[PDB]
Amino acid sequence: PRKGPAPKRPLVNDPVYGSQLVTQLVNKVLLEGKKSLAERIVYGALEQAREKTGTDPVVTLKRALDNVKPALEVRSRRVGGATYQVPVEVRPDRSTTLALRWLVNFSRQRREKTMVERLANEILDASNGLGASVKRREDTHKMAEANRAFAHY
Amino acid sequence: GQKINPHGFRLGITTEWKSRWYADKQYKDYVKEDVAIRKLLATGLERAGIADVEIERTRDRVRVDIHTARPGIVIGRRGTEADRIRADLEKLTGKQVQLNILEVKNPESQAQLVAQGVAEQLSNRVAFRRAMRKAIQSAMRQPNVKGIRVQCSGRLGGAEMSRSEFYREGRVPLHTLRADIDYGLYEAKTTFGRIGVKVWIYKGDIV
Amino acid sequence: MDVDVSTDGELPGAAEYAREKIGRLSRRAHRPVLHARVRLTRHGDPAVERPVIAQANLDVNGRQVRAQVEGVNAREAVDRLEARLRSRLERIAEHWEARRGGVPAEAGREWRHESEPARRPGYFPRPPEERRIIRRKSFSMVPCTVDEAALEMEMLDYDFHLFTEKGTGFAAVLYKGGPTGYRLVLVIPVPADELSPFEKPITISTHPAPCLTQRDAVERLGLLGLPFLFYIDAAEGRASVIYRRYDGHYGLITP
RNA sequence: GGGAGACUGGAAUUCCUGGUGUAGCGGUGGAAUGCGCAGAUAUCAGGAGGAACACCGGUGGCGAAGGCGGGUCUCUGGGCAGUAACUGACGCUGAGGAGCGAAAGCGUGGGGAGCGAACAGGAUUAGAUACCCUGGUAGUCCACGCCGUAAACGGUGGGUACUAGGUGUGGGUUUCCUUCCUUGGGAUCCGUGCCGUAGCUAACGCAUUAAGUACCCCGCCUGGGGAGUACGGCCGCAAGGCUAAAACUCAAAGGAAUUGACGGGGGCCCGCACAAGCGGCGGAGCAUGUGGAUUAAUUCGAUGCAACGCGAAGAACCUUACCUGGGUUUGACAUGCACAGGACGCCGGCAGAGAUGUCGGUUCCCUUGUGGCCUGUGUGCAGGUGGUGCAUGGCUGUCGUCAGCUCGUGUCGUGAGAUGUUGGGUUAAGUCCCGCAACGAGCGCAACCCUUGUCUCAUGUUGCCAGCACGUUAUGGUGGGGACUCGUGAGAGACUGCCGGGGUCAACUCGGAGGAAGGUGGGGAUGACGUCAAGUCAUCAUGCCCCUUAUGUCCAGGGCUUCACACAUGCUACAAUGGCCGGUACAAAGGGCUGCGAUGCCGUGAGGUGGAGCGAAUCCUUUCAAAGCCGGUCUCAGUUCGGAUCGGGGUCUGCAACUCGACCCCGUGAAGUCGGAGUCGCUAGUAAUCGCAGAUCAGCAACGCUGCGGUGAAUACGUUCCCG
RNA sequence: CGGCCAACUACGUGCCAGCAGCCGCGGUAAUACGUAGGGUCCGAGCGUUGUCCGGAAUUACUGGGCGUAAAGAGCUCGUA
Repeated sequence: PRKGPAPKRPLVNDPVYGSQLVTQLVNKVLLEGKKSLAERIVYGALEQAREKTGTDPVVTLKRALDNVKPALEVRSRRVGGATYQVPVEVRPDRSTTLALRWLVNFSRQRREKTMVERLANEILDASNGLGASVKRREDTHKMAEANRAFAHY
Repeated sequence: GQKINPHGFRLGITTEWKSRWYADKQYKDYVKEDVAIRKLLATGLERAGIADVEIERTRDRVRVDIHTARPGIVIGRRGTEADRIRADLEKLTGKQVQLNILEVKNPESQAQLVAQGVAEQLSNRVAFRRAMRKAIQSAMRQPNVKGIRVQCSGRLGGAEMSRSEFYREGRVPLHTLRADIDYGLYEAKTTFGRIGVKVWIYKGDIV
Repeated sequence: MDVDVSTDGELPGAAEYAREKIGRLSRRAHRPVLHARVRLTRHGDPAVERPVIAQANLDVNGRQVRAQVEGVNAREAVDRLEARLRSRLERIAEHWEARRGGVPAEAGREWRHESEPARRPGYFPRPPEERRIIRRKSFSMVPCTVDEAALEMEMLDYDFHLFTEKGTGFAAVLYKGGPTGYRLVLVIPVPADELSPFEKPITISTHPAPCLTQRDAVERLGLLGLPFLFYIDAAEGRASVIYRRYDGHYGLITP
């Protein structure tokens, strides 16, 4: 990236939900190229959430994303031969990527005996604002606030 | 190691194989007798400059085509040299082997012959610089020769420190595939050791 | 600290001497060292004036420091290797005491690669000496509404714009209110109801435009650093907007 | 702002006093000593005291030099210009000598706000007698005196005359534009800068203010250290200053400039370099290599990148070069000079671990001169994985597939050298364009080669089967057919070709159409001058040295596999994105004759018997796979995870699986709960994950190496930091 | 008998023995060590040491310099 930005891969829409976000989620949960297993896990989690709440997977998934979507972050910036934790504004794409990554990672540490159940519980808690990803967003926003003095560079 | 052998670089494009026969079960023994023939013809003849040796094999019959700049020296007026080479070629389990002794048209546009001469002069007493100058100036006179580079390495002049020297005249694009580069390497035997001589010569390009 | 010495040939006693000489450099390294190795070799040819060759490699907290020396015997080679390694570790320190003379200092004196770039305003400097006021627009004072004033803003490509309001009959200045939307400042603050109806999302500055002189206005602009100052002139008694121009002079817009 | 004396002005710092007023202030890269809560800092008012004089204020003025600016007054020195009234050579320099002489320092008496050697703590550091922070004594200030040193420098002694100019600036006289305001301009005298001739210089540079051309006087130098030191002497309250050697030692010390290299110097750029990510290593068991230790030997080489699953693409014997022991010597193997010969050679027996020794049967064809075989006798000689990759050739790594490295003629410089190769722009590129004391060229870059992505023509077997017939389940299997693939020949197709816009209308660049592919399409082969005395006398060759009844050569056994540890590369795991069981679908590439080897049969299984068909688009490797999909079960546990280790029983190869092979069956069931400091790989069919094949190979230590395909992500805001 | 400075090869030795006026030669293949051939310069002489002059323009009267190589006193006044 020394010579400029690189092109982005235009990932395709999903067959059984028709949204970009679920395809991004299955790509995030993908491991070792087992795309079929990842799609099975994501579809099962969405169906479990639908059965539990009674509404459409996508709306509660979007609610969870908006609940865990960050807007400010902290990066190590070196100015004048000295490093500081500068709060930085997050672009929408990076916020979505971070939210999905946090959701997947925190659902991987749950104790619901199965990936599908862990993911369903995590997405439901994030929709209701109780998931650990929500806590991570709160902590990162708090850390961005605490270092606001270094926002001028 | 920097430069690969030019003959092998353009083996499939410009140059041609020096051995021509087909074998599936008998490839190994064919190779054995091929290298035996090559070493026999190299050791037997050293006065006349042996430019090249081709071997062709069809079942029993072998055709060995040997090129030299002095055919009269390697051949017998009564067939004495011919009889000697024939007898020593039968003994190599070549069954029926027949030789085609041939002469090169220009014996100074051939890189192997030029390296031969340079090594022979450098061996006894000639200063190396004189050898390269004479070889290069003699090569440029030939019509088709358009470039030449001559390089020698070793204890030049009987010194205690090894050195490498090279002189070029014209164009020698070793990276260009279509241009043909006649390449010749030979080791001169001096009382202080062995001196390596390499010669590259450029005569136009083929497509 | 533990050292492994991979000697070669006949070098009796070289291993212990090298071990004990090199292990003393652990205190010299400012960071923990890991897996520090040494190697001793001897040249077979007697024609070499310095046959013994010593090599040392240290892993100081991930940073590889290596040295190589020649000597006539094991002891001399080990001592020279120790000196070389000491010099290398001295040059490696990277702690504050060794990186304090290269950090950029002062404010304007001296320049370095990482020295803070000078903050340059958009306008040409043109210092207070002969700054002057050489741009005086009086574009429009026909009454307008908020939306009409915003459109008159947009095609003029000007961040702020001074007009006279429809409902109030008073002079007003609109400008981009940043992420909050737009902001409107009046000579006398009035609520939105008296202000003519609008559809753009804007907010009104609660403070009034104060009364002050030309030199006082320039001083306030300099000491307040705003892109412009809207005020009621003391001598004129009417509205005025001063902005630093694109040539360094002040642009005073008057009725 | 030349000097001395006296008087005096304001801002600001510090302190004190009195209001308002609270919980911090101060300080740093970050903090802590420190101050404050007994009222700090902050803000206002008043008072005291000391020092220095913002703006004017500069490469501008004065002074012999040091040096000299708040204001006013008094005393006083010098300089410049004009008139040329006056004296009439009264001039210049000056050994010694006298005087002035920055700062620091000394003495006596005052003063003491700020700063501040010394000295305390605080902080950084491995150590801080320092750099940074909080305090702080002498001193800095005044009066009278001492000292007599400075990078007291323009590193340039004083006086004079001459030698092209151009342009700033200070002071003073005058002619003409003439408003006469105006740096109008000119002329001239005295200063103070910059650029530049001639000239000088080793060069840098000086150049009317000479470091030029000459004259007068003075001071100083005779290689570097020892040494401006010792002794003696003079001065000084003291510190110390001035004058000033020798012994001894070195073969140099130096000045300018050129090419590199380097910088915790700058500028412009690149690269999975960093940043954003994904997966790892470092923790565990095992495989492999290395170090060390051990041993009779643990053969040798390789030590950052660029040694350490490397030489070794196959160590039980052989390999093998190491050790023990047993034999052998023109030798295990070549070729030449000789004497004797018809046997050499084989085949069986015996002894021996074997080498070997011995016994028993077989005996040459030429052609008379002898040749082929060997015997011994020999004699030249062989033979060395013995040493030196710092004597070498050849081969290879690396910087680095980076864009650079040079030459001819010309020009500049006394010369090393310089230009071309720099400058602006552009590129992946010393790629190209425009300029240019340079004009060109060569090796490098690119292209020409292979593969891959599209299409056309040709093409039908062992390859396809779409349309037709026969099929028997067993299917292109069979007759038949070029239609679609495919196989392999030829060709076309990407060339900024076209359009729009930026661009010096130039290179080049952005976007668009078309096309399978758009801007070196993707990946390879190709590695400039050279660097590191890089690696290899163990692929080979080789100069020199060494062994030669041995360091050569034959054999058996052992070793290279040893293990209290250390390092590195990998594999398997720690599990539910999973384990086990059943069913089921898709590849590519490659190999095969004393080899691949099928059907069938026998074993639970390695495997055994057997041999169909194949030198192979045909037969065999199964028709080929595993991940994958479906169904059942396990239910978060040191477990139905993990497989190490160990006991027993077998198969195959090989003369022989003890040291020291692989695999199969039963039992056994360790560490291991995602791994510290630190560190590695990767930008798309990539990382990750799954299987297949080949070389070496009787068998394998293969989890290694080289290829093939299946499924196939995330991220890149941007060059501040790290490496090159 | 390496170059100054006329005149080179072989053997022995190997950082030893040693050579040397200076630069510098001895690291199994030395025209520099020792010995042999060969050669050159001199010759009843040939070399070494000691002393003086020259080369030394290196005390510069003939015939040197002081910006940076050593060298302009810190600056003036002034006696001979």
